[PDB]
Amino acid sequence: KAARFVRTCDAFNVPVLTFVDVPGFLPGVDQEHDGIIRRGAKLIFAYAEATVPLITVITRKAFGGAYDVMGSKHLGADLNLAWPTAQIAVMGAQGAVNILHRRTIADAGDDAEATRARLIQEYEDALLNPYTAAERGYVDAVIMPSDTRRHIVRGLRQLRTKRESLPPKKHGNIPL
Amino acid sequence: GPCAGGAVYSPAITDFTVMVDQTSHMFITGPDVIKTVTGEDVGFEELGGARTHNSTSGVAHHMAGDEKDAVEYVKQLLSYLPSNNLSEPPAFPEEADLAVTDEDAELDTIVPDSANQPYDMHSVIEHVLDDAEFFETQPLFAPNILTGFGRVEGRPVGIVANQPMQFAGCLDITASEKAARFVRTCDAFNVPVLTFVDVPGFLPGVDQEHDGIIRRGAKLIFAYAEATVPLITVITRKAFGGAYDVMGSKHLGADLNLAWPTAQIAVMGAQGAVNILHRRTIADAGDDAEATRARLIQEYEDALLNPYTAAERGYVDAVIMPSDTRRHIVRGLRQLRTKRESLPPKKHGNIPL
Amino acid sequence: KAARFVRTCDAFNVPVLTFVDVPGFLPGVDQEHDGIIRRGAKLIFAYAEATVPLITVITRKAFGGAYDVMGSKHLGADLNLAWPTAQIAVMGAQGAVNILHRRTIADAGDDAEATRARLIQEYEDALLNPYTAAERGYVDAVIMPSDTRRHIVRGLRQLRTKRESLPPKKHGNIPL
Amino acid sequence: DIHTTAGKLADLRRRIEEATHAGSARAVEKQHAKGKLTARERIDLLLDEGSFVELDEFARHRSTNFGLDANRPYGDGVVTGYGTVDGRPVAVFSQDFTVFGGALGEVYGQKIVKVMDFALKTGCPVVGINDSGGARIQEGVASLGAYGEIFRRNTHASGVIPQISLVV
Repeated sequence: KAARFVRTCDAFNVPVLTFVDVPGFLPGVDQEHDGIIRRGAKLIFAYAEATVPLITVITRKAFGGAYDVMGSKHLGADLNLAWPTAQIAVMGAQGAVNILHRRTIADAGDDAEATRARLIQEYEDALLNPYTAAERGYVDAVIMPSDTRRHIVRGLRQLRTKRESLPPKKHGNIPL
Repeated sequence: GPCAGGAVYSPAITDFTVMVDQTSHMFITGPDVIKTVTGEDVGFEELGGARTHNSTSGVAHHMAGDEKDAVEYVKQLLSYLPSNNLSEPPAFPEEADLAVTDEDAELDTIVPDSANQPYDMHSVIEHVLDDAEFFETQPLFAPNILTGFGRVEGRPVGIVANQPMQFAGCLDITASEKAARFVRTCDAFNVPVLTFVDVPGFLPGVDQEHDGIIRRGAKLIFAYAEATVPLITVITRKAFGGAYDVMGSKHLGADLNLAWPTAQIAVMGAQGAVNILHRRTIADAGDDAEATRARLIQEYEDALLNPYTAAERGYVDAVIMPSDTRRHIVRGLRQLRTKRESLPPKKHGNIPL
Repeated sequence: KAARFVRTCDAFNVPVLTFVDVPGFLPGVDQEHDGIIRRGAKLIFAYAEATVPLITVITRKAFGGAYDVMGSKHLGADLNLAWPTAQIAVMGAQGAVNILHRRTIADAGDDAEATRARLIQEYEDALLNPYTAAERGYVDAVIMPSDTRRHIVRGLRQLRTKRESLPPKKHGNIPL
Repeated sequence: DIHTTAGKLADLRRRIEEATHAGSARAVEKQHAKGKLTARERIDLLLDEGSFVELDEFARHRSTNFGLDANRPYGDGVVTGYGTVDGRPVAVFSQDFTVFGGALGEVYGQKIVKVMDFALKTGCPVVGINDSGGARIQEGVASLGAYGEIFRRNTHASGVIPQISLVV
């Protein structure tokens, strides 16, 4: 639904504003079997293809590949903003700790659990925010939720003269 | 090997994906999360093994028995394609002998008398390709349609053909997307496309409509209308309704369209047509309501279920002897290889997704 | 005269309006001997070559080749109008039946002539008008003469954004 | 039979013969008497042996004006197709005077347009062999539309691909 819309806007020179609060992809054998791998790829293609101005705002969640897909700067988005409530990370706290602190949790099996409950708490307080992303410049600014309109208005003013072009080709080969 | 999480989307965007049975797996979400969320139990292999992605999801183009074969498969894939879109596919020119051979002759009898009896479309394809070599892609996915590479006089060509042996060669959602992406791939890399037609129509089913056959099936027509590489189409037998338009018709831009005497090019089946065309006529005289229907049907099929009405309009450039197909393709590609056509300037199209 | 004018207008982006009322080409041995074949061809070339808006109005006579030459749709004219008085046909009624009914007239030699007269009458009443052309869309509309200004004004408003190109070449080889 | 594959092949063989001999035997005699050749003999002279591939061989007109629909010869009055001259690509059309006196008709015209679009598309010369009594009057304006469509192509192709007119 989104890939086609983004591609329609791009083709007709319409700037694209994207708001992000995504936990990930829907789990299910049916999604895999129905081709989620080739059909969800269409959205990243649409964004990486676009040359119209692109402004993204992460209001809350942005985990794993979903974060890449939702107009991330890595795909070519021009202005990427994040609210203080944004959580930009590779995966949820529980999943991450269970892998990184597997042995630690293993050890002291006696009362193994409030040990991981602590690791999870520490992990989310340390990484579940937009500040590490902001350190790398993945987001251009962490802003007050109320300053969103302001940023978008001023961003579009500058970005509207954007001139970019892909490599010469008859056309692309977007997954179908 | 494994390709999990968002990593999967990279190969998805690439042109071809080859997997190794029972060594490779691709999936966004693993078994563990699927269970602790949907309560479903699914193993890696079933979730996204080579066989699953080569015949169900439609994300992989080949499943090999081992890595050596998989490597050989890509080397082959690479041999039919140019290094970049700036040049024509690699060629080792060799003039063909156009004298009709005994193999050519086999085509005159490959089509059974009964319209419903199947024949192997692979045979038709091999009879026109150099050394009867057909390098097939996505064999296990949507088997009702065939895609792949071959050479005509040393020059690579792509193939798209309905397979009567599988689901009667009908067009459906899966076959539409399989062929659509293959056609655009060949066009992007300057590979001519040969298409052979024997399509009864689209696969009926509530599921096809709800799953969006309307927008998904459209991808194939878009592919053909977009293509600027040479397009040669051969109708061996059935070509009804929209499926006819879809299968590389001249109306979409096809350069050369040939049909066999066995071709049946028409809006629809004789039965369905007369039930509409002669509703009132048949209604008259309940006495003998049916032999007249039978008569109209027999009459309708004897008059329209052939390729000649289409030939009168130039829809097909020629009705030919099956044995002369190799001849027509060879000579057609010789003149069509200098084809130069361009579409309207645009950043890109807006193909249905 | 017209060929040069049309080419001049096209070269400098001036739309061309043509009004048709031509019986055919001036007959005479002189015209032939002086090269009417290659010289009359210049006008067709000019029209077929032009990319500026082209609007044509047939007020009355439009016979044979002259019809094709006078900014006809077949040459690329964008909007083709015809008045109820237009006469779009291959040739005059008399000459046409003289060929279509050479045997019908011959038979019943006795009173051969009011037979061809009937045929001529029937021929002109059925064909010498703009409706056969309109059925085929050769003219986009048969209009009331009083509505010509309205049609040209509205046609030009839309046509003025016309963009069309010819095959790349150093130049054409118009007959001289 | 006819409901059999072999029967369909035999039926096509028959249509080929009919299409290849559209003009009557006497019309051909008259033509040869005048000291002219037939449309097909002319193509055989121009093109490299066996290189000719006919297009729209089984095309038929769609007019019913003045009972013209009583005769709908295959090819509709003109032989078209492609081949090579001295090994080089060429598109060609040859008007058949033995059919309706070679009068240009709608389908006859579209056949020529097709050969012309093919030549512009592939970039090869067009050789037109002319021999026509004029417009096929029974078709009225349709005849005029066809001519205009040819003139347009002549113009667009001007200085792009060589165009040679053989008037015999």
